[PDB]
Amino acid sequence: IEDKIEEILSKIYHIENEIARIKKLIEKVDQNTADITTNTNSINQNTTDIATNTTNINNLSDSITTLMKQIEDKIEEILSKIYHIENEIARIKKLIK
Amino acid sequence: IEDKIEEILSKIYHIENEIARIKKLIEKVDQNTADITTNTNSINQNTTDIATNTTNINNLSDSITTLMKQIEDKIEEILSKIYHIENEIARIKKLIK
Amino acid sequence: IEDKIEEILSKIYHIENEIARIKKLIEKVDQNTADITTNTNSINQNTTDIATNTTNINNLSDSITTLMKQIEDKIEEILSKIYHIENEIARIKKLIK
Ligand SMILES: [Cl-]
Ligand SMILES: [Cl-]
Ligand SMILES: [Cl-]
Ligand SMILES: [Cl-]
Repeated sequence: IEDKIEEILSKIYHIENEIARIKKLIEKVDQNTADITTNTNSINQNTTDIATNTTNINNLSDSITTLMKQIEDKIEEILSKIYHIENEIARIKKLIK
Repeated sequence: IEDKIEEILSKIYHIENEIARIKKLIEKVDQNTADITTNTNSINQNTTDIATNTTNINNLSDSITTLMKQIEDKIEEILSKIYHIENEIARIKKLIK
Repeated sequence: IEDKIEEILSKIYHIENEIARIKKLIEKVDQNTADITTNTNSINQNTTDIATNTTNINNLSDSITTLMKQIEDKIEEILSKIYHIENEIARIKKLIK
């Protein structure tokens, strides 16, 4: 019995050491949670800025699109009237001679 | 007393089992921390590339802006001359006849 | 001995309260794991959308590049035609007089 007790006390001391080492994790789980929140903030930040960038790419693209469609057709008109002027000038120079 | 001991031994066996299961978190908390760091690497990277993309949507926009302003102008003055040449060909043809 | 036992029982009750307190962390470790996976999902999404935005900025840029090169070309030739038309309108007007 005195030996039962000695043994029993030993088992107990070994255990309270083990619980010593498990209380380290209270400190650690805590900082992890703090970080998951920080990482989460950062993600949301990034999700908005992709949204702002997305919005601008699709705008910049659409406005270029339509504007140049319209330049190409000044230049279209313009090249026609230039031909047709050069016709004229050929025929005026004929008539003088 | 002998009953006091038996009880005590039971409480102890139940405990060392409890502690077996809690030992399992030493792994989990360690995996999780490694991951918060990996997730944090990834974020910072995305953060940079949103920066590079932002920078371009701002540069691309500015260079388009100024180029087309200049072009629409060169077309404006080109179209002016042309109309005015069309005037001078009308009036020349009117003098020949 | 009876005092050894009383002590031993005390150490035990204190301990099981420890283990009460420490089973607190299980729900906290596994709400954190849930979250690391969520944050990890969200990263992967952001990563792709930066990819889609990147792809387009490079596209928008490349298409503008080449188009203006080609317009600036047509205008390079159109402006020649125009000089050379003003030449002949000068010379036509000098022949009429
Ligand atoms: Cl972006
Ligand atoms: Cl954790
Ligand atoms: Cl995270
Ligand atoms: Cl991200």
